[PDB]
Amino acid sequence: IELALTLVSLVLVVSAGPLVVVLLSARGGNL
Amino acid sequence: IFTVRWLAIHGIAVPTIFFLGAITAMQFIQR
Amino acid sequence: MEALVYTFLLVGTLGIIFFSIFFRDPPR
Amino acid sequence: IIAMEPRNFVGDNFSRNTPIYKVTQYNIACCYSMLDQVEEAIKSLDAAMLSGFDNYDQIRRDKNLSKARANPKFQAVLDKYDEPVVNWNAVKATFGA
Amino acid sequence: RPFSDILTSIRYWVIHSITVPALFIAGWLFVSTGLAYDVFGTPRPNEYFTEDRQEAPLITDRFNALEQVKKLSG
Amino acid sequence: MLTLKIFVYTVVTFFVCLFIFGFLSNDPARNPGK
Amino acid sequence: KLPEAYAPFAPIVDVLPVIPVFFILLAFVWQAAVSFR
Amino acid sequence: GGRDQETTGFAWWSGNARLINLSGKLLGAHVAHAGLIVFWAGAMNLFEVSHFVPEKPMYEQGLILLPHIATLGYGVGPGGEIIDTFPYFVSGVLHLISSAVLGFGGVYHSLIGPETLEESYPFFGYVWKDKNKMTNILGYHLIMLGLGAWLLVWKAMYFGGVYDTWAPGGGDVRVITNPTTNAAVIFGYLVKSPFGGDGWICSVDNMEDIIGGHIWIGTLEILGGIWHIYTTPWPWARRAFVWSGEAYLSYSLGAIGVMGFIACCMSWFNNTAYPSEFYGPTGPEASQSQAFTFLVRDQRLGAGLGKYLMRSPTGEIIFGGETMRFWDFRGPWLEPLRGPNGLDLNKLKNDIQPWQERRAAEYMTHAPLGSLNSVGGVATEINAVNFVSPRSWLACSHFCLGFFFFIGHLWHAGRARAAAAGFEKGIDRFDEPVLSMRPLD
Amino acid sequence: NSSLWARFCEWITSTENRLYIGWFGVIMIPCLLTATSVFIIAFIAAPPVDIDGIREPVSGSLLYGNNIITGAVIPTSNAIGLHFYPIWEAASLDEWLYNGGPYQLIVCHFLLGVYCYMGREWELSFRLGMRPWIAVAYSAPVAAASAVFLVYPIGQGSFSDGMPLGISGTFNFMIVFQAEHNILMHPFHMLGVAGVFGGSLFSAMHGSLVTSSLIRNIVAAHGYFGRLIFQYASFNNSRSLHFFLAAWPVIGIWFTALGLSTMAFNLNGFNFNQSVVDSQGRVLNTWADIINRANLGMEVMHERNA
Amino acid sequence: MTSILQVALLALIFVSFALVVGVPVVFATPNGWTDNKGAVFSGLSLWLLLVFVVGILNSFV
Amino acid sequence: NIYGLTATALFIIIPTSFLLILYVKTA
Amino acid sequence: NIYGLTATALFIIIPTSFLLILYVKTA
Ligand code: CLA
Ligand code: CLA
Ligand code: CLA
Ligand code: CLA
Ligand code: CLA
Ligand SMILES: CC1=C(/C=C/C(C)=C/C=C/C(C)=C/C=C/C=C(C)/C=C/C=C(C)/C=C/C2=C(C)CCCC2(C)C)C(C)(C)CCC1
Ligand SMILES: CC1=C(/C=C/C(C)=C/C=C/C(C)=C/C=C/C=C(C)/C=C/C=C(C)/C=C/C2=C(C)CCCC2(C)C)C(C)(C)CCC1
Ligand SMILES: CC1=C(/C=C/C(C)=C/C=C/C(C)=C/C=C/C=C(C)/C=C/C=C(C)/C=C/C2=C(C)CCCC2(C)C)C(C)(C)CCC1
Ligand SMILES: CCCCCCCCCCCCO[C@H]1O[C@H](CO)[C@@H](O[C@H]2O[C@H](CO)[C@@H](O)[C@H](O)[C@H]2O)[C@H](O)[C@H]1O
Ligand SMILES: [Fe+2]
Repeated sequence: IELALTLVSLVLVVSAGPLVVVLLSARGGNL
Repeated sequence: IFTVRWLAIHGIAVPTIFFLGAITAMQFIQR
Repeated sequence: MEALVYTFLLVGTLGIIFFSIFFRDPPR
Repeated sequence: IIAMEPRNFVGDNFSRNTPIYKVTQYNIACCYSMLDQVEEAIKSLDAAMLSGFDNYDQIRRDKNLSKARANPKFQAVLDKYDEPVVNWNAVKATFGA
Repeated sequence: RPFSDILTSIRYWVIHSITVPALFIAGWLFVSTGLAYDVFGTPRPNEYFTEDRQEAPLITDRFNALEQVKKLSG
Repeated sequence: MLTLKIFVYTVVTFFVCLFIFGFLSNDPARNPGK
Repeated sequence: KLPEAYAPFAPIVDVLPVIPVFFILLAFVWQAAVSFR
Repeated sequence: GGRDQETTGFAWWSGNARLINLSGKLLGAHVAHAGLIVFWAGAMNLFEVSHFVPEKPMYEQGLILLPHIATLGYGVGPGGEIIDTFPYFVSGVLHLISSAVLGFGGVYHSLIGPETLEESYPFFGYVWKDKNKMTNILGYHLIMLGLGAWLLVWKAMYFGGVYDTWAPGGGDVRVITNPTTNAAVIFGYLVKSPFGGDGWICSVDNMEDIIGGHIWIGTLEILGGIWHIYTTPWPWARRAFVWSGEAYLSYSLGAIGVMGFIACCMSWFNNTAYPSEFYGPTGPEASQSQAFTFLVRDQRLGAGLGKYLMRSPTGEIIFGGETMRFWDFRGPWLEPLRGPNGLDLNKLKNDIQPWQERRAAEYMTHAPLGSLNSVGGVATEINAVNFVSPRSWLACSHFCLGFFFFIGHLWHAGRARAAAAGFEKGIDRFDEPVLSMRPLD
Repeated sequence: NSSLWARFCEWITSTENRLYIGWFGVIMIPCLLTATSVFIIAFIAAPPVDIDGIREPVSGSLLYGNNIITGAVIPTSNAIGLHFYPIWEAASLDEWLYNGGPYQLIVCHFLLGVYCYMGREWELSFRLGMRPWIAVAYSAPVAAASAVFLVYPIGQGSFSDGMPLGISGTFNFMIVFQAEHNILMHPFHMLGVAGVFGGSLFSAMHGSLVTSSLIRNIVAAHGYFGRLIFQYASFNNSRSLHFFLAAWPVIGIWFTALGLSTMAFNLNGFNFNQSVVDSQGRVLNTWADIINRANLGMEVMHERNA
Repeated sequence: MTSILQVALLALIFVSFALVVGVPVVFATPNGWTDNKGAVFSGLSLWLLLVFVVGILNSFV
Repeated sequence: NIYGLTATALFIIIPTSFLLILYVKTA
Repeated sequence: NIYGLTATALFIIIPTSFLLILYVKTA
């Protein structure tokens, strides 16, 4: 089950990585 | 629709994806 | 006597290098 | 003689300026001072400092340039090109506190 | 035909999205079902050393090599 | 071979001192055109 | 090893030391979003 | 919110070069990078604690950070035995949270803040061509480093002790009381030769010397910082240096690369500041353990000397065979058996202690040999065992980093000098300095 | 300005000299002269050296009955190791030669000379107005030489492991290195050989394209390259092309030098032995295993236990 | 108080993730922090105090 | 007879090459 | 080894002399 937790944590991190960039691009943020 | 560029790209790609699927499944084979 | 032949060849090559350095042909 | 200075001269010892440049422009600054043109004398000696007239004793001591020395901007440029090595005022103020 | 138009075409997207997984699963089954071993002849990990032969195979024949490999194989 | 040691030391020190003072003599780089 | 009080959170720890190498990649995708101007 | 290529003249791949003039962005970048360093420290500490078992020695599972804390002497018993693991966890979590704080600060300064600090904060503002402010910053940070060194001295001398590996009957935590503060011995290391048998500063053997050197360097750093705060560079100093940001980076790169090489050598050779009980034996140590254990076994079973012993070129009695190249090795488990004239026979004939024997066995088995494939033993090893000494990892990594940073010094120094001269952009195509020279014949 | 120091400085820094001297030249020149003189004299005539330090001298001098491909300056004897061994520490000149000091002398002087050569390259680049970093490109062979001659002996703890200053000695060093460590099966050596092959390829291709274009054009060569293979937009301008040419081999050689230095501390290449195992535990040989057999052969053959 | 430690720690990760996501969003967007200082200030304050709570809870056990 | 061979070879190489160098320089 | 000596001597003399004659003619 620990492998599942590691996979979910990796997915969360790799989704949060570009989440900020995508949200800023969607809005009128300075990039 | 049937240009030589299309023929080249498809001839390269189709075996490529077939082999990638074969290899990724092949890696999970129990030794 | 092969040693003397080897040294002769090496010294001759060094001489070719020296002449190529210091006695260059000016362009055209 | 300043007019005929070559453009993009790189000296043998990385000088970037002909040796006569600094001395001759120090002389021209001295003669400007002798002409009662202090306002341009300060600029001439500033450009001399830029050229690398590293010597500092005569400019402070030389009486011939003393007439232009009275102007405060002369001491200002001397300070920003010859900074006091030890901040006596700062250390004294810190000691007081 | 510039690449942008073909990339943005919906027909391209749908046909490739339906075909690519088909080929991927085709390869997956082709290896997992064991058909690859039979067609290409690679032995599975549990018949490298047949009971009659406990050493590595060796051919020793140029013309009459077919039944020789039959004997070595299996 | 004390003599050879001292000879090598003096020649090396001479070379090193000349090297250091030669760099010390060079005046700083600057941009006249700026 | 890790104290029992934080034993169930072993997996997240296993992922933490790999985090820094992602930052550079983040920068790159940012430059991709900005279109490499 | 970066600039354009046209506006600054630097492409995306040279992006950070646009921050030379800007101060707020540069400051935020530096703070964020410090946060990244501390984040890695904390995360690695937590992971290493998570994958650590106190029973086995740390060098058997690839531990590189916990040995440092052990050297400081936290949760370490006599002989290197592990007592408690809580100190490592607390250290890691403290590092990680401090990293979080630093990252927040760096992000705030880099994203939303004064891009230039000179206009609004004259105390913190600066200009590269300026000299007094550079000296002020240098003095502040010199004082900071001196405070760090004195903190280490305070920890070693008070509030616990450091793990001395030269204590009798194996290593243990000890409290220093009389560090060697004599200047002669302190600077003898700095003047010592770097070749075999001398080793420059890598030949320090006693923790006394370490503490004394740290005292001296901390005091010197504090004094130098105070000096530089109140002082301006000498006329010759302003004449021999290039005063620009890139030049400062160049000098820093050169210094840090030299220190990287020095640290690589120290990690490979030194064993006082790096106890063998934590990092593992060095190559010479493993070879000498091989020879010593074989001699002990031969003496036990059969029961100078032709069995595994010979005479060094100087004359001292040394271990025989290919191990003779390591005749300068010194270690806690071998020092008692060595007389003034090298190894004296009576010592090994009579003076033998069991802990030395088992230490020698455990060291000879775990030699610093391995493969990049994480398989211990010689490259031609038929079987598979997982082992690579942490000393090899440290040495290789830090050598590579030092070499690369030296190359960085070369590049940046060249670029800074060219820019200062004013022809970094290229030749003027009108007044080529070569054209003003006579033809070469 | 007639002072001895002034005129001597002017002569040293002058570009009027046939070969630019520069201040880096001050240390560069004498060091290389000493190195080459000692090397030539040792190669021509010198007694055998006890490389392994068990009283089994190895002839390596030309005059002592060996050929050019076999003559070499034997490295320092194994007995000394890392100790500093000039003339004035040896008991006698004959003992100095028997142990193998001239190799140490040559290597030290040569390393100093190459570093000073890098320095003078930078210095003349600054003088002429050209851009400074040609020394950076030169750092590849210098790094490799330092790794071969200095870093590897330091890692192994003895100066006898340095590359012998000969041809057959170089082959012996390479073979022994393959035996001890899998230099062939290491990613950094792979990068180095890739760099060398790519450098040869790019040199040949660039020469062909440029010499064919020079007719009486660069657009024609660009189109030729873009039509020969499918990358039409490849190296549009000369600046990027020539920078890529500079960058590829330099990075390759940097990486191979770093790999050699990494192995100096016993961090060998990949070890794929018994990687493939059939059912119920047998060993199936792979090409890696034949490579391992060859490595075992060389390793067990070079180590003279007696 | 092992369960209390656990729940406080879970809350720590949740709030840390929320802050890490929000911080760049609020600062990067133009005029997104000068008008929203209070929210981020409260977030960081509660983060710090609950970190202290986790610490004191651990010190208890 | 090694001495004779080396002496003869030196006498044929050094002087004739010496003349050739000067003549090459002249033209 | 006489064959080696004569072969080496010929290879040094004939081609280098050949080149020298041409160069002398050119200048
Ligand atoms: C070297 C790094 C550095 C530098 C040069 C600055 C400089 C500045 N900051 Mg920044 N800042 C930093 C780090 C830094 N800060 C960090 C890490 C954080 C996160 C906590 C912040 C958060 C921050 C905010 C939120 C604000 C500033 C502001 C300012 C400006 C006013 C002075 C100030 O902060 O009052 C400091 C006032 C104090 C009362 C603090 C003094 C007491 C502290 C706690 C002493 C700590 C020192 C000690 C040695 C720490 C060692 C830690 C250890 C790990 C080594 C000034 C330009 C203000 C500004 O004008 O914006 C641009 C502002 O609003 N800073
Ligand atoms: C770690 C190294 C590092 C650091 C500290 C910086 C820092 C900076 N760079 Mg540089 N840069 C880097 C690496 C780095 N860069 C690399 C590797 C490249 C090559 C791809 C570049 C290429 C580059 C260019 C081309 C430019 C910069 C610019 C800048 C500045 C503005 C950044 C910007 O526009 O953000 C935009 C904002 C975002 C992308 C959103 C913010 C995302 C956040 C910070 C990350 C999310 C995770 C994080 C944990 C959140 C914090 C949580 C915490 C509070 C708890 C800034 C000072 C620009 C500049 O100012 O030049 C004048 C510029 O033009 N950089
Ligand atoms: C008042 C002037 C002053 C002071 C005191 C400092 C102090 C500092 N600056 Mg500098 N800085 C200044 C002005 C100043 N700066 C100015 C004017 C600028 C230009 C705007 C900068 C620009 C600047 C940059 C760009 C950077 C710094 C950094 C740092 C920090 C170094 C952290 C580090 O890696 O140390 C390493 C060494 C140690 C940590 C050893 C010291 C050990 C401790 C702290 C000493 C003992 C005190 C401790 C609290 C006691 C308790 C111990 C324990 C119980 C916790 C340090 C706190 C760096 C940093 O990372 O800051 C966050 C950094 O990157 N500063
Ligand atoms: C890493 C921190 C650091 C940095 C970057 C500097 C940088 C500087 N210092 Mg400071 N200083 C520091 C730490 C530091 N110092 C400390 C800790 C102290 C206390 C001991 C001092 C005490 C100090 C004084 C008292 C003075 C300086 C001065 C200087 C400047 C002159 C050039 C120089 O350093 O000498 C470059 C190196 C030399 C000139 C060579 C001598 C140094 C040793 C003996 C070299 C020996 C080994 C070496 C391999 C041989 C080199 C050969 C040599 C002939 C060049 C320079 C800006 C001077 C200045 O003008 O500033 C006001 C000055 O008067 N510093
Ligand atoms: C802390 C040290 C430091 C700092 C602050 C800088 C800062 C700077 N450098 Mg310098 N540099 C350094 C170290 C440093 N460098 C070192 C050590 C080297 C030797 C390689 C160089 C070589 C170098 C060159 C050759 C150039 C710069 C340039 C620059 C500027 C632009 C940054 C850039 O390239 O965009 C960011 C670029 C990237 C993020 C691209 C990354 C590509 C690398 C290969 C990624 C490798 C990552 C990999 C995982 C690491 C494995 C390590 C392993 C071998 C152990 C900037 C002023 C450029 C410039 O124009 O200066 C004004 C420039 O041309 N630097
Ligand atoms: C403390 C902690 C934490 C933290 C976090 C963090 C710190 C994060 C970060 C994150 C990050 C930092 C991320 C990143 C990511 C990244 C990515 C995901 C990337 C990708 C990339 C790509 C995809 C690329 C591509 C490309 C390139 C390379 C360039 C060129 C082109 C192309 C496009 C191809 C959490 C909250 C979890 C929880 C608690 C604990
Ligand atoms: C600007 C920018 C950049 C960079 C940046 C950086 C570098 C940053 C950093 C940052 C950082 C550096 C941050 C940090 C943070 C942190 C945090 C947020 C933390 C948290 C924590 C937690 C949550 C914890 C938890 C825990 C503990 C305590 C331990 C273990 C257990 C547990 C897990 C429970 C770039 C260039 C990319 C691009 C542009 C943008
Ligand atoms: C902790 C320790 C110790 C001690 C330590 C010490 C005492 C240190 C010191 C240190 C030092 C005291 C250092 C110094 C350094 C220095 C340097 C590194 C310098 C450099 C310089 C340069 C590079 C220069 C250059 C130049 C040129 C060439 C050009 C012209 C000008 C001039 C001259 C500037 C002991 C052993 C007890 C223990 C262990 C370790
Ligand atoms: C970027 C900034 C990051 C700053 C991070 C700071 C890291 C420093 C933390 C180091 C760990 C200190 O925490 C630790 O200190 C105490 C001693 O002082 C330890 O106390 C214990 O230390 C030793 C354990 O073998 C014993 O000698 C002591 O008798 C025992 O009391 C505690 O187990 C722990 O609280
Ligand atoms: Fe070209």
